[PDB]
Amino acid sequence: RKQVSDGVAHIHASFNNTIVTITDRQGNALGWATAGGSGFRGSRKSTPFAAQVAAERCADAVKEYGIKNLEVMVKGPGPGRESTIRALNAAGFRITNITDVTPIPHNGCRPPKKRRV
RNA sequence: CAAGCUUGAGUCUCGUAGAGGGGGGUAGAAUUCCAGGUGUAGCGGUGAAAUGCGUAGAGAUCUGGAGGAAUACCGGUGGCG
Repeated sequence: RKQVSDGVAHIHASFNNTIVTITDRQGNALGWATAGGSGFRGSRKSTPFAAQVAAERCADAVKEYGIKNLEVMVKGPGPGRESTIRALNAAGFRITNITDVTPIPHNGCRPPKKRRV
Protein backbone atom coordinates (compact mmCIF):
# COMPACT_ATOMS: atom_id res chain seq x y z
CA ARG A 1 0.00 0.00 0.00
CA LYS A 2 3.03 2.40 0.02
CA GLN A 3 6.46 3.28 -1.33
CA VAL A 4 9.48 4.26 0.80
CA SER A 5 12.69 3.59 -1.26
CA ASP A 6 15.23 4.38 1.52
CA GLY A 7 15.02 2.75 5.00
CA VAL A 8 17.09 2.11 8.14
CA ALA A 9 18.02 -1.28 9.61
CA HIS A 10 18.25 -0.98 13.39
CA ILE A 11 19.89 -4.14 14.74
CA HIS A 12 19.81 -4.38 18.58
CA ALA A 13 22.39 -6.97 19.68
CA SER A 14 22.03 -7.92 23.35
CA PHE A 15 23.73 -11.03 24.74
CA ASN A 16 20.48 -13.01 24.97
CA ASN A 17 18.75 -11.92 21.73
CA THR A 18 18.83 -9.80 18.57
CA ILE A 19 16.07 -7.59 17.29
CA VAL A 20 16.33 -6.30 13.75
CA THR A 21 13.87 -3.45 13.05
CA ILE A 22 13.59 -1.84 9.60
CA THR A 23 12.32 1.73 9.78
CA ASP A 24 11.96 4.68 7.38
CA ARG A 25 14.38 7.63 7.53
CA GLN A 26 12.48 9.56 10.31
CA GLY A 27 11.98 6.83 12.94
CA ASN A 28 8.69 5.22 11.95
CA ALA A 29 8.93 1.41 12.07
CA LEU A 30 7.82 -0.75 9.16
CA GLY A 31 8.72 -4.29 10.29
CA TRP A 32 10.75 -6.22 12.86
CA ALA A 33 12.05 -9.71 13.59
CA THR A 34 13.64 -11.23 16.66
CA ALA A 35 15.68 -14.36 17.22
CA GLY A 36 13.01 -15.52 19.70
CA GLY A 37 10.37 -15.02 16.98
CA SER A 38 12.25 -17.26 14.52
CA GLY A 39 11.78 -20.50 16.57
CA PHE A 40 14.74 -20.31 18.94
CA ARG A 41 14.74 -20.42 22.77
CA GLY A 42 17.49 -20.23 25.37
CA SER A 43 20.96 -21.27 24.18
CA ARG A 44 20.07 -20.94 20.50
CA LYS A 45 18.34 -17.54 20.84
CA SER A 46 21.82 -16.01 21.39
CA THR A 47 23.79 -17.54 18.52
CA PRO A 48 25.02 -15.70 15.39
CA PHE A 49 22.94 -18.06 13.24
CA ALA A 50 19.58 -17.15 14.84
CA ALA A 51 20.53 -13.54 14.31
CA GLN A 52 20.62 -14.29 10.59
CA VAL A 53 17.11 -15.68 10.32
CA ALA A 54 16.03 -12.65 12.29
CA ALA A 55 17.32 -10.47 9.49
CA GLU A 56 15.59 -12.49 6.79
CA ARG A 57 12.33 -12.80 8.70
CA CYS A 58 12.40 -8.98 8.54
CA ALA A 59 13.62 -8.36 4.96
CA ASP A 60 10.71 -10.68 4.08
CA ALA A 61 8.26 -8.43 6.00
CA VAL A 62 9.15 -5.37 3.85
CA LYS A 63 8.47 -6.57 0.33
CA GLU A 64 5.27 -4.51 0.77
CA TYR A 65 7.06 -1.16 1.17
CA GLY A 66 9.46 -1.96 -1.67
CA ILE A 67 12.71 -0.76 -0.14
CA LYS A 68 15.85 -0.61 -2.25
CA ASN A 69 18.59 0.93 -0.06
CA LEU A 70 19.16 1.06 3.69
CA GLU A 71 21.56 2.30 6.38
CA VAL A 72 22.56 -0.15 9.11
CA MET A 73 22.74 1.11 12.70
CA VAL A 74 24.15 -1.43 15.17
CA LYS A 75 23.45 -1.02 18.93
CA GLY A 76 25.15 -3.43 21.24
CA PRO A 77 27.93 -5.91 22.07
CA GLY A 78 26.61 -9.30 21.29
CA PRO A 79 26.83 -12.01 18.64
CA GLY A 80 25.01 -10.97 15.49
CA ARG A 81 26.53 -7.72 14.75
CA GLU A 82 28.73 -9.19 12.02
CA SER A 83 26.30 -11.93 10.87
CA THR A 84 23.21 -9.75 10.65
CA ILE A 85 24.87 -7.01 8.64
CA ARG A 86 25.65 -9.64 6.02
CA ALA A 87 22.27 -11.34 5.84
CA LEU A 88 20.60 -8.02 4.94
CA ASN A 89 23.07 -7.68 2.03
CA ALA A 90 22.64 -11.22 0.67
CA ALA A 91 18.80 -10.97 0.95
CA GLY A 92 18.98 -8.24 -1.66
CA PHE A 93 19.38 -4.70 -0.36
CA ARG A 94 22.07 -2.13 -1.04
CA ILE A 95 23.91 -0.94 2.10
CA THR A 96 24.85 2.76 2.11
CA ASN A 97 26.08 3.12 5.71
CA ILE A 98 27.12 1.00 8.62
CA THR A 99 27.02 2.79 12.00
CA ASP A 100 27.82 1.85 15.60
CA VAL A 101 25.46 3.63 17.99
CA THR A 102 26.25 1.77 21.18
CA PRO A 103 25.64 3.79 24.40
CA ILE A 104 28.85 4.55 26.29
CA PRO A 105 28.33 6.57 29.49
CA HIS A 106 30.93 9.22 30.25
CA ASN A 107 31.11 7.59 33.67
CA GLY A 108 27.47 7.75 34.72
CA CYS A 109 25.39 5.08 36.44
CA ARG A 110 26.61 2.40 38.86
CA PRO A 111 26.19 -1.04 37.33
CA PRO A 112 25.10 -4.14 39.25
CA LYS A 113 27.25 -6.49 41.46
CA LYS A 114 29.84 -8.93 40.05
CA ARG A 115 28.33 -12.39 39.72
CA ARG A 116 29.81 -15.16 41.86
CA VAL A 117 29.59 -18.26 39.72
C1' C B 1 77.62 32.49 82.92
C1' A B 2 79.52 35.98 79.13
C1' A B 3 81.02 37.18 74.05
C1' G B 4 81.05 35.35 69.14
C1' C B 5 80.65 32.27 64.24
C1' U B 6 77.66 30.14 59.94
C1' U B 7 77.76 24.78 57.89
C1' G B 8 71.96 22.88 61.30
C1' A B 9 67.21 25.61 61.54
C1' G B 10 64.55 29.67 59.65
C1' U B 11 62.84 34.95 56.76
C1' C B 12 62.81 37.83 51.97
C1' U B 13 63.29 38.09 46.21
C1' C B 14 61.93 35.44 41.38
C1' G B 15 59.93 31.23 38.79
C1' U B 16 57.92 25.97 37.70
C1' A B 17 54.71 21.56 38.24
C1' G B 18 50.71 19.44 40.67
C1' A B 19 43.11 14.68 41.11
C1' G B 20 46.41 19.56 47.79
C1' G B 21 41.93 21.89 50.51
C1' G B 22 37.25 25.08 50.85
C1' G B 23 32.94 27.76 48.31
C1' G B 24 30.23 29.07 43.65
C1' G B 25 28.73 28.18 38.58
C1' U B 26 28.53 25.22 34.16
C1' A B 27 29.05 21.16 29.98
C1' G B 28 28.19 16.64 27.45
C1' A B 29 27.19 11.02 27.45
C1' A B 30 24.26 7.42 29.77
C1' U B 31 20.27 4.95 33.06
C1' U B 32 15.22 5.80 34.94
C1' C B 33 10.50 7.77 34.61
C1' C B 34 6.50 10.95 32.14
C1' A B 35 3.69 12.52 27.61
C1' G B 36 3.25 11.71 22.57
C1' G B 37 4.04 9.40 16.98
C1' U B 38 5.44 4.64 13.82
C1' G B 39 4.68 -0.52 14.79
C1' U B 40 3.16 -6.13 16.27
C1' A B 41 3.97 -10.57 19.28
C1' G B 42 6.87 -11.34 22.01
C1' C B 43 10.31 -9.24 25.58
C1' G B 44 13.41 -10.10 29.66
C1' G B 45 16.29 -13.41 32.19
C1' U B 46 19.60 -18.20 32.69
C1' G B 47 23.86 -23.32 32.77
C1' A B 48 18.72 -24.36 31.63
C1' A B 49 14.24 -22.18 33.57
C1' A B 50 10.58 -19.83 36.19
C1' U B 51 8.87 -15.53 39.04
C1' G B 52 8.39 -10.87 36.11
C1' C B 53 6.60 -7.20 31.88
C1' G B 54 3.24 -7.82 27.25
C1' U B 55 -2.96 -7.81 22.49
C1' A B 56 -5.51 -2.91 28.42
C1' G B 57 -0.18 -2.75 22.47
C1' A B 58 5.23 -4.63 25.61
C1' G B 59 10.12 -5.00 23.82
C1' A B 60 12.31 -2.36 19.09
C1' U B 61 12.22 2.90 16.91
C1' C B 62 11.61 8.43 16.67
C1' U B 63 10.23 13.32 18.99
C1' G B 64 9.69 16.37 23.31
C1' G B 65 9.96 16.92 28.86
C1' A B 66 11.38 15.97 34.14
C1' G B 67 14.89 14.59 37.66
C1' G B 68 19.18 12.60 40.37
C1' A B 69 23.85 10.77 40.57
C1' A B 70 28.69 9.96 38.45
C1' U B 71 32.48 12.42 35.32
C1' A B 72 34.30 7.89 29.23
C1' C B 73 38.80 9.19 26.21
C1' C B 74 43.22 11.84 28.49
C1' G B 75 45.27 8.11 32.51
C1' G B 76 50.35 6.56 33.22
C1' U B 77 54.56 0.62 39.06
C1' G B 78 51.88 9.38 36.28
C1' G B 79 51.05 13.26 40.22
C1' C B 80 49.60 15.90 44.96
C1' G B 81 48.55 15.42 50.19
